[PDB]
Amino acid sequence: VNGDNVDANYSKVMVEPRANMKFDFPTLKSYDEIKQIAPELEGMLDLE
Amino acid sequence: FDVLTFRCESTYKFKSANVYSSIKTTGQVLLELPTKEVIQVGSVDYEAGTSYGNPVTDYLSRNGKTIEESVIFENAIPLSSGEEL
Repeated sequence: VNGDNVDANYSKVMVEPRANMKFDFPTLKSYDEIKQIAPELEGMLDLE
Repeated sequence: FDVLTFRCESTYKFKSANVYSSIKTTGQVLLELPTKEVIQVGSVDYEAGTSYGNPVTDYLSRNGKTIEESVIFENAIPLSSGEEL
């Protein structure tokens, strides 16, 4: 009845997934939350 | 019911090249009766709109061909071929 042209639109076309290769440097947390991970250890080690 | 031999009749209305604006089918119903002693039968009914085919006729055909008293012979031979035809 409805033909082969209308019933084809009933099905959806999916997304063909592909890779998303990033380099992803370690995720830097915010300073406010990283001052919570460690207590007041600020300015106390020699960075050199 | 195990089989049909409908003698049907339909009515098409085109709105474009192939699609039908409407379908009308009334036909008749057929099947075998008791001891090869057949009597009267009944009919059918159908309407449609903006259709690409007739369900009734396509169904009857799809299950099989009609009462076909014509099976084609295997190979061809001439009948009166030549210049005397």
